[PDB]
Amino acid sequence: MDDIYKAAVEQLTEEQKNEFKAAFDIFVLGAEDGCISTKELGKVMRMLGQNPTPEELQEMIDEVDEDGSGTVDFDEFLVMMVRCMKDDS
Amino acid sequence: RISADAMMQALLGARAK
Ligand SMILES: CC(C)COC[C@H](CN(Cc1ccccc1)c1ccccc1)N1CCCC1
Ligand SMILES: [Ca+2]
Repeated sequence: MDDIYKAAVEQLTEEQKNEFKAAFDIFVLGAEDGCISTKELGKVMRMLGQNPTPEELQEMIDEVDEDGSGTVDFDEFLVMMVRCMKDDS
Repeated sequence: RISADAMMQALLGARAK
């Protein structure tokens, strides 16, 4: 169902989206579709002023890797953002 | 604590020139 997120995803406007979609062109700037991996991640991070490793990066996909896909499609991604922002810990 | 703004950096031209 994941409706609690729908509303959230509905809240976001074309504005916050754009700025976001843009980053979407970096995470999967070398992916077939829109799935992110520990390899792509480090790519963005590095451009965000962060230079992590492949061991700590995987922990980023793991969470979103609820389907054990190994990567982060265009769905789980946005969610992971609304999961912390509107519920960090 | 996804600042978000940090991303804008990776999406600021991305070598468009
Ligand atoms: C909050 C920070 C300490 C680290 O968070 C970055 C990633 C989210 N990103 C997207 C992102 C990256 C850089 C800048 C802004 C947002 C993410 C998304 C998909 C796959 C891997 C990472 N998650 C790890 C913890 C929960 C969120
Ligand atoms: Ca996944």
